[PDB]
Amino acid sequence: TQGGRPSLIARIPVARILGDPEEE
Amino acid sequence: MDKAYLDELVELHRRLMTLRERHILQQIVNLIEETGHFHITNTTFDFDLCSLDKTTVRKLQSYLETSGTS
Repeated sequence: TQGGRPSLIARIPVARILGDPEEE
Repeated sequence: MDKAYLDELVELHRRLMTLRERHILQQIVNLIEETGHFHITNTTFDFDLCSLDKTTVRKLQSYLETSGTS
């Protein structure tokens, strides 16, 4: 009826870890 | 009862969401790649916490504790 089951997902843009999105 | 598991995952990620150490973050990423369980976007990188395995979750707990030699 009105339960709760959200999906815990974390987004981390590679541009942060890798540090190479679209160069310059 | 069974939410216990999910409870920890939430509490864990929550505590990390407060951290400011980027280095530790890099190591974690590798952990996610080790379990070969995640979803990398062609323009971004994301992964589910409730998808990781006990191994990963365990490594994460040790990361925050980082309690080795003392």
